[PDB]
Formats: sequence, structure tokens, C-alpha cells
Amino acid sequence: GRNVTIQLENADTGTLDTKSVVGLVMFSQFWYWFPLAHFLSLSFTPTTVIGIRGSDQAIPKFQMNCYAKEDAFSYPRMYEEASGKEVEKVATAVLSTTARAKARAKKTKKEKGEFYKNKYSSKPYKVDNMTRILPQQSRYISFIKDDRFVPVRKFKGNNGVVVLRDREPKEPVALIETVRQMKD
Amino acid sequence: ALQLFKKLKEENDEGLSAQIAFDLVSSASQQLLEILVTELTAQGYDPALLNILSGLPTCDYYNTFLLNNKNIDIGLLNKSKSSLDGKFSLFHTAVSVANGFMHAGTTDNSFIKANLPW
Amino acid sequence: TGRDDTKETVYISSIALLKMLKHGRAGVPMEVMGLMLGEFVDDYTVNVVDVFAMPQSGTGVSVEAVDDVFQAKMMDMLKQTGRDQMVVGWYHSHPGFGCWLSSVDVNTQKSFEQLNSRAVAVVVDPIQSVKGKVVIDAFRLIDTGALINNLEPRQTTSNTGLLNKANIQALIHGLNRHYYSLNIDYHKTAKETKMLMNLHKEQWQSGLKMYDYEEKEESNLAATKSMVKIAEQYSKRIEEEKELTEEELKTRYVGRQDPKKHLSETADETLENNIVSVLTAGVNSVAIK
Repeated sequence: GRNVTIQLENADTGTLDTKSVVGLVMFSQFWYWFPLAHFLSLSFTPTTVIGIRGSDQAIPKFQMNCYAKEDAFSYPRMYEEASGKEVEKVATAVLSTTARAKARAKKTKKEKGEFYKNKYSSKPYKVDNMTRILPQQSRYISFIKDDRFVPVRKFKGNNGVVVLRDREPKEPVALIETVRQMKD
Repeated sequence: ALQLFKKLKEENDEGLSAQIAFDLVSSASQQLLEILVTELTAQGYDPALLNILSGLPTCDYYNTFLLNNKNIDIGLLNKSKSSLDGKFSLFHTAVSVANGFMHAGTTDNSFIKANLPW
Repeated sequence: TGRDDTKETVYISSIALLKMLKHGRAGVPMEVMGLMLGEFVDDYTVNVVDVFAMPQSGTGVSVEAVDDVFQAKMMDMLKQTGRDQMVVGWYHSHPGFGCWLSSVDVNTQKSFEQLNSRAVAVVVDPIQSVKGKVVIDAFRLIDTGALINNLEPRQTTSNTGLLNKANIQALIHGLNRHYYSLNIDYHKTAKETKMLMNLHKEQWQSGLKMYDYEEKEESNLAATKSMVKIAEQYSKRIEEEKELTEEELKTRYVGRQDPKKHLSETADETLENNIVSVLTAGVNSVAIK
């Protein structure tokens, strides 16, 4: 659902993500037995910055300033697909024929009678925690120092779970529970 | 690895120790993860750290992410019906592979239920 | 739910292949028939180790041309020699047609199906092969029932396969009636490859044989004279040739059937040979005496 990206290696330690590689070799081979195709699944890795409020293991809702250009990291659309295309195409075919069958006669007598990268603009915009966040966009993210939620040590500048210390526990924080809690 | 966690036994703030735990699991090999948890158990290290290094926290966290933020096309359902035939072995497979990747990491049964004849 | 109904990749050994081109091609126009001897392993790997020609018959190929009397008799001879292995199918040759089964050859297939359910029917067209190995295909029955209830997809589950496409009438007849085709593959050992090329001592003995010197003279004379003729034409090529549009140039200066290029080719062949000729003669003279 447009939320995963495939990681080649761990970029933080400069060392192979093992699980991914084994996925890809097994994926290539599929001429022989098509269900080898499913091993592409294991290479998917999700990408998001996820704050963790204390050691409670709950996700705070808070936001971070991101100096970037919005258009760049607009959340990719819902596609048209083939179904949407048929409807839209056939609508155009109708109109197009009709048009010219009337326009030609009417007109005569009418009168007579880039930067792959655009940085992220210096403009700030707030990005919610635990949303789909591109690798490039993650760089600009900086935790708000006024705000209660600050990482124990400075932000990686990359997607992944980063644990925050909460200055005030007194002040209720809006929370999104983990899934295990929902089922009970 | 063990020695690092002996340093933070003394410098034990659970916010700091946990953070370092997340970084480690993303990076390191499963084989390492196994050997480390046995050793730390006998260290009698903090059982908070032990939980992360199992990898179960991270799993839940990513499931909530995928539920909330999935964006699905309705056009896959219809495309599958129209062009492709779920009887033919090649054609039936391609759809399963594309759909499987689509709804990944989250239970989804909308597709199953709708393309139930297919 | 039910059966895959899978069709074997028919693994044809080189020895079997060579007897098929020999007996069939030579025997044109009269058709020839015979059994295939092999071993069946897996559910997709049939190794056809050997073939033989069953004694000719004037009914050519028919249900009754083939016989158990012939089958048994031949088997018994090979039985003693310990080279006996189970019948994995039957071949016959169509020298006048492409690869497909007559209405009759299906009936013939049907008796061998009852014998062994992995029985193949292989139609060999050898005269209208220009590489030998091409236009020979292996087949297996599919029931009349199978076509109705749609059991053609199952057989090729999870495999790219080859479904043959030559002959449009005769093929589509075969594809939707006579039989289902899947890929046919040739395998051989690297002991045998050595035998097929054949090493000889006369490959190298011919390299120290010094052919007569009348023949060196002729080559010297000839090659040089020839390039004198196309060297006039070359002068013509480059007289102007620098005005626009490349196509225009190639018709006017006759750069079609290129004279520059032909000069180079004649030059290279002779140049190469005259160097072999000095090289052999020098080796011969000291080495002997």
C-alpha cells in the first residue's frame, strides 16, 4: 500500500541486510517454478520514523518540523488503474467524434452570416509521527526541543524506531495503542 | 556486544538503553540476536532490553503503521476479473503475486471476499 | 483437486537420436516404426536410453503394423544381453508431413497408452529438416472428456514449457485433438562428445605435410591480379564522394557491394596463408634434417 521500500543494506553500519538478499536470489528464479515469486516479500522493509514515549511502548502523537518542499514528499495518489481508464477513455471517444461532426460546419458559417531534487525549501511544514516517510524526507525531521518529546541522543536523520524521553508525564498525551493491546 | 551492555548497566536509563537496542536489531544478524539474549539473561541485565532484542516490540509497531496508512486501489479487483482468468495457471498466479504484495503486513480480506468467483 | 495429468519432458539421448535420423531419412518414402526403450523416473523426467526399428511392414504404420509378436521377440534377444529396459513409448516417421498424428496414429498411441500410461507418440520428419534435430516433436494423448472439462491448464502447472506452433491446419488439429505437446530436450555425456567430434592423429599429421609449391605460386599470382581489378573501382569510389545524403553516395559511387571492403577481404586471406606457408616450411626443414 505504498508504504514499503526495498533496503539493499543497512546504511548505518554499512553492512548487508541479510534477509533481503536471500529474498532476491530466490525471487529471480521463477521460470522453473512460478511460486518462487513469493520470496520477493521478505525484502520489503517498511519505512517510517516512530517515536516511542518512554519505555511504556506507546506511540505519542506529536509532530516534527521538517524543512522541505511539500510537493516532493506529497503522499502518492490513488491510481486511476485500467478500470478507471476505460470509463474515462470511452467518455472522451464519445465526445471527440461528436465535436468534429458539428464544429467544422458551424465555424465556417459562424462569422459570415525537474530538479530531481528541489531540496525541501526552507519552508517548514509539520509531519505527523507514524506516517509513511520517504528516506530523503526523514533527513530534515528534527524533534521540537520546546516540545516534551526529545530523543535520548540526537536524531539519526533516518527512518526507524527512536526512543524519546518525556519531560512531563503529568500532561496526558494523545496516544495510538499498539496492536497487541487492541486485540485484548 | 556484551561489553557494551555492561557499560550501560551502570549508565542505566531505560530511554537510552532501549534506543541502542533498536539500532542493533535493524543491523545485526539473527544468529547474533539469539546468542546475545542467552548471555544477557545470565548477566541479569534489565528485562526491558531483552524484550526488544527478541524483535516482538518492533513487529507490533509496524503493524499499526501499515493499518493506518495503507492506500489500496479498487482497480486491482476489477482488472483481475476482466483481463485475467483464474482458471489458467499462469494468469491465476500473477494476480496472487501482485495482490499478495499489495496488502502485505496487514490482514486484508476485502480482496478475497470480492473476487470470490475468481 | 484431481490429477495434474502432467506431460513428461522427453529427454532424448544422442544415441537414440542418431539411429532415428539414419533409419528414417534413408527409408524415405516408406515409413518406419519402432519402439522406444527407456526408464521413467519422477513424474516429469523420462530418459529414452535406446530406440530400435521393429521389422518393416507394408501396412506401414497402423494399429496392426506394430505387434506384440514383434515386441516380445526383440525384447528376448536384448534380454540375454542384459540391455533390456522397459518400453516407454513408440515412434514412427512421417516423411511427407510435418509433426502431427493421423486419426490412425492416435488409435496406435491408444494401445501403447493402455500398456504404459507415460507412452509417447513421436513423429519424425527428417527430409524436411535442414538441421536434423528440428521438426521432430513428442506427444501424448489427451482424452475427449479432457477438452470439455478443461484439464489442459493443469498439465503445464508452474512451468514455462514449449507448445509447438508450426503447421497451421495440421498443428491446430493436433493441438486441439491429436495430442498435447510439451518441450523436447536432448542430453548427452562429455565422454560421448569426445567420440562425436572424433579426435584423430591426422589433424596434426596434416599440419607438417607440405603441399606442393606449384600451388603456392598459383595462389600468389591469382590473389594479387584479382585486387588489381577492384583497385580501379576503388579509385572511382573516392573521386569525389563528400556531397550530402549517404544513400545518394552509395548508388552513384557503387558503394553497394563495397569495393573497399572486398579489397580488404582478399588481402587478409592470402596474408594469413602465406604466413602459415613460411611457418610450416621452416619447421619441416630443420626438424627432419
